[PDB]
Amino acid sequence: EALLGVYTNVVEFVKFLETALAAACVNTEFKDLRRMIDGKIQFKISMPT
Amino acid sequence: GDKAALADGHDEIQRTRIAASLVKIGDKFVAIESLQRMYNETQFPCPLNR
Repeated sequence: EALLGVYTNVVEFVKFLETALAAACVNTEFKDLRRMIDGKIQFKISMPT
Repeated sequence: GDKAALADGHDEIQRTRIAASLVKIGDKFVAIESLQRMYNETQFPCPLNR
């Protein structure tokens, strides 16, 4: 006698671009980030008097 | 007639379009400007803070 069961699905959630939290961050997809060692940003702030 | 002789300049100077904020107080129009941007970008103390 072949028996069947009832399974309920995993409740999915809104992806990251469709949440409004991404108004606070700037999203880029860097494909190979496991090869990166470091990353830097260099500001140069000139000042008037 | 004296007014043309009283001010050589500020008659017949080319007019322009100046961006500033205004305010209305009674029968008088007053402009409002706060100068902290020209003192906090050069990091001197502001003279309006007494």
